[PDB]
Amino acid sequence: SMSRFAADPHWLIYLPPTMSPCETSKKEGMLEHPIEAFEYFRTRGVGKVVCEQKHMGSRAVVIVCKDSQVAEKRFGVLDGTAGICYTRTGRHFFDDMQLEAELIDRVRKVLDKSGFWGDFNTDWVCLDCELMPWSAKAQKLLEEQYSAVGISGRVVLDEAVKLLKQASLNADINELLQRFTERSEMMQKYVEAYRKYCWPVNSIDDLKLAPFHILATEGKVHSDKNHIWHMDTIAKYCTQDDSLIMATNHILVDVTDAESVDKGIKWWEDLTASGGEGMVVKPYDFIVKNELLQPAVKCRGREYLRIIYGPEYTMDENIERLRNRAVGKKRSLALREFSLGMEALERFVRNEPLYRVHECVFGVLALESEPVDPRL
Amino acid sequence: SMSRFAADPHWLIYLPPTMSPCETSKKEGMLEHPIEAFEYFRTRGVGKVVCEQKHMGSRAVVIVCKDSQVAEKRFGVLDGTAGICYTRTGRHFFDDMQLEAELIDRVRKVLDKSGFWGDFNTDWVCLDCELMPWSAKAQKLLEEQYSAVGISGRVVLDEAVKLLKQASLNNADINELLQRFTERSEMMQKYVEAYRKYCWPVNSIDDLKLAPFHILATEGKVHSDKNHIWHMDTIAKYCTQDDSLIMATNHILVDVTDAESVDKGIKWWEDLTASGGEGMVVKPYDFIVRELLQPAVKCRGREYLRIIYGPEYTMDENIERLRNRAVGKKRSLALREFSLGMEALERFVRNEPLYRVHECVFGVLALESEPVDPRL
Ligand SMILES: *P(=O)(O)OC[C@H]1O[C@@H](n2cnc3c(N)ncnc32)[C@H](O)[C@@H]1O
Ligand SMILES: *P(=O)(O)OC[C@H]1O[C@@H](n2cnc3c(N)ncnc32)[C@H](O)[C@@H]1O
Ligand SMILES: [Mg+2]
Ligand SMILES: [Mg+2]
Repeated sequence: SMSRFAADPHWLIYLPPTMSPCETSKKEGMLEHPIEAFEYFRTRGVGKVVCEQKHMGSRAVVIVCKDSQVAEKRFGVLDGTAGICYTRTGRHFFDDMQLEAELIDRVRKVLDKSGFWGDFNTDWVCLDCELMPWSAKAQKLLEEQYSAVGISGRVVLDEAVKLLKQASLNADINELLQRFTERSEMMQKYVEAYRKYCWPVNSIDDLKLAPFHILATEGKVHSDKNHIWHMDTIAKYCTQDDSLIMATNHILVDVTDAESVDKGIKWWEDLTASGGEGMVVKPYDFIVKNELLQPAVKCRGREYLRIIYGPEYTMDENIERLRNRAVGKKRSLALREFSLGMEALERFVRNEPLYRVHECVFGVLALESEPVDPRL
Repeated sequence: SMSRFAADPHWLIYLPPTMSPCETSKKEGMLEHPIEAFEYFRTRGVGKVVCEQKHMGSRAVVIVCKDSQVAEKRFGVLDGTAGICYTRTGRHFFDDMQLEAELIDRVRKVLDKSGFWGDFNTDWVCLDCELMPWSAKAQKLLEEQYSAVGISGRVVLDEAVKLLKQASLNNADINELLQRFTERSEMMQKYVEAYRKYCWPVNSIDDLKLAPFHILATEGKVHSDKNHIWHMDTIAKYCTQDDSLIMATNHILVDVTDAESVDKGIKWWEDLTASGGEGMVVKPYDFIVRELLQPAVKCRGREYLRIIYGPEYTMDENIERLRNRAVGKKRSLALREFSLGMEALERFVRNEPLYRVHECVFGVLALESEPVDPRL
C-alpha cells in the first residue's frame, strides 16, 4: 500500500507463488488443522515435512549485492543501488529509498560477518522473506483492538446466557452485540491494513525480517537443498548479531509416525495460542513429485481465521464445499506460479537474456490477476 | 468426595489457611490482574514479592517420617504408618491407604538420596503442597469439554452477528445454539469443581503430581523465618531432584517498585495463564512480616475465572462492590487462620501437649465453617 514505487525491471528476477490451505478440516469449529496438511503429504508419499512459523506480515523478495558495481555487471542496474526489497507484485516494499537502502546494507553486513559471499562463491544473493513492520504504533493498535473484541465478545455471551435463564423462570443486549460487531469488523480492517503495509514504520528498528528460502546465488538456484538446509543455512549466515533479521521457528515432522505428528499438532497449538498466525507446512525436499506437489500448505490458527473470515467462519455443508472448490482453484495457480518462479530463477542464473527471465516473471504476475478467495 | 477417611488426630499438627484474591480489578473485562496483587504489597512497603504458579488441584499437607517408630516416638501415632497426606479439612487425601503409603515412601526416597534428614538434622518433615490427580480420566474429560464450550461459544457469536446484519434488512434456532453453549459451560463448571475436590480417583501413582511450596517444619524448627525463594529452592533441590512424581514449582521474583520487573511479571503471568495454568499466588518475599499483612494473594487467569464465575463473570457496580466486601471478609479469615496455623506448628515443635496444638488446629477448622464466597 505504501509499496507504491515501481521497481527497476532489472531487479525482477523472481516473483513469489501464491499458496493455499488444505480442504476445510473436518473437525468441528475448525477450518484448518495440522492433520490435513500432514495427511496431504503422506498420501502423496512424502513422509517428512517441515513446519515453519507463518510470520504475520508481508512477503518480500530481498536481493543483496556486495556493491553497486555488482548490480551493474550482474543485474544491469544503473541507478547506483546495490540491492532491493520488493513485494509479491514487483513493487518496492518501501516508499522510502533510504530506509530500504539501510535494510539492504544491514543484511549485507551480517553476510559479510558470516563470510557468506566466500562460502557460496558469489557476490550477490536473492532471499525469499517475510517482512514485519512491527512498529509500536502497530503493535498497540492491533493488540488493544483484539482485546476490545475479546472483552465485548464475552460480555455478549455472558449477558445473553443470563437473559435466557431469566426468561426460563432485549435492549442493551443488541447494543452489546452491535458493539461487538463493530469492534470485530474494525479488527478485520486493522489486520488487513497492517498486512498490506498501510502503516509505514519510522525507523529500521520497527522492522523484523525473516528469510525462509535462499533462492539463488552466483551460478546456482538452491531449489535442490531441503527446507532444513534452508532454515539452518539462513539462521547461520544472516541471523546472528542483528535483532532485525530473525531465524525462524520450525519443527521436523514424520507424517507417517504418529509420535512426531502429535508433537507437531502440539507445537502448532502452542504458538497459535500465543499470538502466532499459524504455520506453513513444506515437503522436506524443495520440489516434490507423484504430478507436482504443492511447495507449501498454509495451516492458520483459529483465532486468526476468526478475524479474517468474520461471522462466516462458521459455515454449512454447501458453503464449505465451495471453500474446497476454491482450495482447488488456488492449488493449481500455486503450482503454475511456482514453476514459473523456479524457471525464471533458473534462466537468470545461467545468464539467459532478460526477456527470457521476464517471460516467466510477468507470467506469475499475470496469473495473480486470476480471481480467487482472498480468505484463502 | 473420595477423601473421606478421618485422620488420626496425632497427625494433625497443622491446618492450612484460606486465601483471597486482591480487590476486584478496575481493568475492563478483568476480575483479577497481577497489578493489584503487586500494588497491595507496595502500598504496604514490601517491595520484593515472589510469584508462584497456582497449581490446579487440591491442597495437601504431607508429613513424612523416616520409619514407623519415628511416628511413635515423635507423633504418638500407633497404627504403624510412617507418614500421612491429608487435605485442608483434616481428612486423608486418599480413600486408599496403600496409594497414600506409596506416595509417602516415594517422597521419603527422594529425600534420602538428597541427604535431607541429615542437613536439616531431623527424622521427620511437614510439607505444604498442591496435589494434582492428573489421570487420563481427568485430563481428557477436562480438555475436550473446554474445547466443546470454546467451539459452541464461538458458533453462537458467529450465528448472532450474522442474524444482526439480517434484522437491518427488515428464528429461535439461535436460542437453541445458545442453550447448547449454556450446557457445555455449566458442565465444564461442574467438571472443574469435581476434579478439584478429587471426586475422580486415580488409577496409578503415575497419575499424581505433587508440588510442595512450603517446608513448614522439621525437628525443632518452624521454617517460617526463611523467605519464599528459600522455600522454592530448598524444596526444588531436596525433594524434586530425580523423581518425576514430585515437581519443582515455576516462580519469578518481582520488584514491585520497578517498571521493568513488574512488566516482566505481568508477562510471565499472561504466558502461563494463557498456556492452561490456573494463575499465580503472590507471596511477600519474606514469609512473615508489619503487620496485618496477607501471607499470600491469589491472582487467577481470565479463562479459569470465566468457568468458575459463569455468566456472572461480568457484573455491575453494585455486585462488584459486594465482591470487594467479600474479599475483605476473607482477608480477615485468612489472617486469623494463618496465625492459628503458625502457632499450632510452633507449639508442636517445642514439644507442648497435643491438646495445646489442637487448640489452634481445630481453631482453623472452626473458622472454615464461616460462610464465604466460594468463587473467591
Ligand atoms: P498467508 O495466509 O499470508 O499465506 C502465505 C504467506 O505467508 C507468508 N509466510 C510467513 N511465513 C512463511 C514461511 N516460513 N514460508 C513461506 N511463507 C511464509 C508468505 O508471505 C506467504 O506468501
Ligand atoms: P485457589 O483459587 O485454589 O486458592 C488458593 C489455593 O491455591 C492452591 N495453590 C496452588 N499453588 C499454590 C502455591 N504455589 N502456593 C500456595 N497455594 C497454592 C492451594 O491449594 C490454595 O489453597
Ligand atoms: Mg536474530
Ligand atoms: Mg521432578
